[PDB]
Amino acid sequence: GSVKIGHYILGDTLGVGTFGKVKVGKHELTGHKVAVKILNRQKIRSLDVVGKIRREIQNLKLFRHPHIIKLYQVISTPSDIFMVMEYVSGGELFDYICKNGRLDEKESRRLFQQILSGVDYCHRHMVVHRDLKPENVLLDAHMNAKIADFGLSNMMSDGEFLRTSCGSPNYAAPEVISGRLYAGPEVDIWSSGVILYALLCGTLPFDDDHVPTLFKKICDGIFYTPQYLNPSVISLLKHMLQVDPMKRATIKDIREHEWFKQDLPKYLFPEDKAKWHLGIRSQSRPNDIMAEVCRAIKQLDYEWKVVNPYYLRVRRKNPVTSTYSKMSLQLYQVDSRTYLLDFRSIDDELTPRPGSHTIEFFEMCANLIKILA
Amino acid sequence: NSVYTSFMKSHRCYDLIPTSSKLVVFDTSLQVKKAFFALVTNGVRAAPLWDSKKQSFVGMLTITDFINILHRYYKSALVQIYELEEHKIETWREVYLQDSFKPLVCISPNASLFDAVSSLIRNKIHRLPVIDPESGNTLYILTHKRILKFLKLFITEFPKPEFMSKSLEELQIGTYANIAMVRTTTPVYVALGIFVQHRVSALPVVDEKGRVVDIYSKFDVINLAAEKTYNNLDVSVTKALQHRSHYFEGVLKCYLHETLETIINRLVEAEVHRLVVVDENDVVKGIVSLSDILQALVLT
Amino acid sequence: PAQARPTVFRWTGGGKEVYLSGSFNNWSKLPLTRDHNNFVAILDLPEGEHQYKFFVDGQWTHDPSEPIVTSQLGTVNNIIQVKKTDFEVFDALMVDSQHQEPYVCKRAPPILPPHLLQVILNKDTGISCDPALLPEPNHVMLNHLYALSIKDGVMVLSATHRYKKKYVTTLLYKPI
Ligand SMILES: Cc1ccc(Oc2nc3cc(-c4ccc5c(ccn5C)c4)c(Cl)cc3[nH]2)cc1C(=O)NO
Ligand SMILES: Nc1ncnc2c1ncn2[C@@H]1O[C@H](COP(=O)(O)O)[C@@H](O)[C@H]1O
Ligand SMILES: Nc1ncnc2c1ncn2[C@@H]1O[C@H](COP(=O)(O)O)[C@@H](O)[C@H]1O
Ligand SMILES: Nc1ncnc2c1ncn2[C@@H]1O[C@H](COP(=O)(O)O)[C@@H](O)[C@H]1O
Repeated sequence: GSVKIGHYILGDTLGVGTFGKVKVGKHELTGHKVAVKILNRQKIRSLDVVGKIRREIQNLKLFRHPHIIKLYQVISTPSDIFMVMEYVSGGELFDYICKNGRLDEKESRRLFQQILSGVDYCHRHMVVHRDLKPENVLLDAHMNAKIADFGLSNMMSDGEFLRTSCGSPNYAAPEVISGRLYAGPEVDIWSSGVILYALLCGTLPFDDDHVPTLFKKICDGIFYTPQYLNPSVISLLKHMLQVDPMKRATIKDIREHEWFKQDLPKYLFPEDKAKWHLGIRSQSRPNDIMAEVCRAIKQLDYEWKVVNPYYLRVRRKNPVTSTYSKMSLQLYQVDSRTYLLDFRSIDDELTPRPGSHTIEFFEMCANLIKILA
Repeated sequence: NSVYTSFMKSHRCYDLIPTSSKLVVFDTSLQVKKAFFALVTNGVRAAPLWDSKKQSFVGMLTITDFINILHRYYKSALVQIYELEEHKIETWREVYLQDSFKPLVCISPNASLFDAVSSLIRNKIHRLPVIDPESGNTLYILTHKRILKFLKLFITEFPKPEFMSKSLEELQIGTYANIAMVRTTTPVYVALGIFVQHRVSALPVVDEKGRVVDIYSKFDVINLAAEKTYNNLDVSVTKALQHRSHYFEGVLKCYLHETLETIINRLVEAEVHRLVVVDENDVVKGIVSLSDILQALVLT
Repeated sequence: PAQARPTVFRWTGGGKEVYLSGSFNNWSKLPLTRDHNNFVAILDLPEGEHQYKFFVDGQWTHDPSEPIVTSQLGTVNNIIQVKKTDFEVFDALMVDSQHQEPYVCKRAPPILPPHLLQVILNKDTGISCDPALLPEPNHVMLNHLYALSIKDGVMVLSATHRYKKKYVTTLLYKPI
């Protein structure tokens, strides 16, 4: 007997991942090839990532894109979970560049358009890959780019930031290797810029055998631009590789760029006074201001739970409505001598409630701010 | 079911809600003068009123409220208006509404446009707030201007009923009798009184001959709060209209032999709430509002 | 249908020959395919109890890391129960995942992300459009509270929330 799952005969190992391997497979009748990712249920229990695996399967299964690897079926067994995906025979984009060297400006653009098309598709669907690199970019027989590993991917939630540092140091954005907070579509653009550079120059923009030196190079955003590079695409690279997240190019900005617009297929992109300030500020010490809040929260007879020293979740019962309104308190650091308390509303899954969710959020904040001010 | 009535029944209010918009909300305990200043600051003509006590939206604050307050408590340019200074939205709502017994008129985002236009007509209001029944959050403020402008784009593609071709005289749309008007020399205070009594959106400004040389709108009243000149009402309507004078095209007018579609295409173009129907000599024969046109299109 | 349920038998260890004998195959010898140190066969099993044993390089043995049953004859076999929650992906993931709000008296603050410093109400828009309309907000900015410095005894709060595909920035004027 052989090893067979869903009529597919499991072949050689294509590669490995943090849990379970990826094996090629072949249909017994048709001979159709698929790539099967075997997830050990006891190993995903060890790491307590079960939520993620459940989450990644939900999202990826809905995904339909030419340049993103499709998930055909997920087969469950008592011991293991089998993810049946599409198989591309070109292997890694990385191995391709190693063997054939850099790509001419025409082919580099063709591939980069396909890759960014996929990165866009994910971001539209509120999914951030954030492992992006030539190792995770595959190729079919016709040299079409395919995004592959979503293991480190995450879901974008409204009003939420991602602290997790994912991916190889070379392809990681300066805010990632610095361990700061990010929204995450701007992290995928940085990586896409490195991939674009890799396609053009056949080398990495930021690389060093000395890790502290490498991290400085990335944060400085300084990289060598070869003389044979079109100054048009250099401007694009300079924009995507911006250290400052706010000055960094968006997908809209790249699509407007003249170097990117050239020979772009139609199918790739679907048709397309008073000074406010955030929260409340204090120059007092982090443990002092944190102490202040807690006293005031109690003064209003609110109940709170401490998730993190600087992160509080506060819930309040409106006397009239008899329901509850939840909000989150997070302390940030604006400057060395300045700190900021942030207010964020929490969506209730409850049945329709009397009053206004938005306003009751304001009133809840108003009481606390009145004390702190 | 008119060709238009079908459309008004099919689409929802959500379809009219812009991608990203701003919504101003007042607490009833807020000082009334500050609320009117806030309307000028944010460039908003009306705001939902929130009672922090009962935790519900009680009503709306419009420019008409600013007109009612001014006309009622105005004494002279020599003495300040204390009530406007002393009162809160809640306090004046008591005085004005004591015998009125008015509720808040709102609509769900999932309700149709036929329901929205009906609600505007039944209650005779120019501001219909859209509230999500689940979150209880006010989403958007619906007006006549947006609804009619919505339809016009859709109307163009489809067959045109003979209704559009008929003139105004034979369609009998608008008010041709007892037009509320002011002279060029008419004091603002007098104009405010006419606003209160007749309850009309605008007053055509006319000469001795009766020809319309200008128009005084409820919207033009808010400029008193903008420049804080509201304390002098003795000035004429002509001197009060000199603030928009830098750009003033003229008074928009339409005739009786004018086709209905021509009029709608005119109002949507200039984005004004009414037209002044006049004879050839500019003498005012009547008014065609946006509420007038909609009421016609919502009926068969 | 439900009578064929894929089940993975995996022997971890070395061998020239590894076989699988069980109640399902009538205790015959089923050769296991091997990749490095793993020997695997995938079988469709009905719902119920199944007992099985391994034949490894001429020695009958069982997996110590798997459930076993001992008979009164002294036979030691591995045992496995085929069940419903194993073969539905989300059912399986739900079993694999296996609170005091009340208040009590009570490392540096994370640096403020630059995204929150984009204020939708501080942004200026064209004079040729409707004053009520606003730019499209970043999803990360939603639900966060923005405010005006208290003046004239009046405090102004604002936040941008999302209704379906539409966004609403709400301003609240409340007195102190
Ligand atoms: C380290 C590690 C240990 C165990 C592990 O769990 C599993 N490995 C497995 C291998 C197989 C498998 C699949 C096809 C095979 C073989 C033989 C021939 N062929 C053709 C083994 C199966 Cl059907 C289930 C598995 N579960 C996963 C990992 C891991 O994290 N990656 O190695
Ligand atoms: N949706 C509404 N619910 C309750 N009262 C309203 C509503 N809209 C307008 N009003 C009131 O109706 C009067 C005139 O409204 P308007 O015609 O919009 O100036 C003012 O007193 C408003 O406060
Ligand atoms: N100056 C005016 N004199 C008399 N009636 C008017 C005047 N302006 C508008 N109307 C009428 O008032 C009603 C509501 O129009 P509006 O106040 O413009 O929404 C309609 O029947 C109009 O014809
Ligand atoms: N028929 C008209 N001719 C000239 N100006 C008008 C006319 N209707 C309204 N306006 C002006 O348009 C502005 C807003 O009017 P509304 O918002 O329709 O009350 C004010 O400056 C009015 O004086």
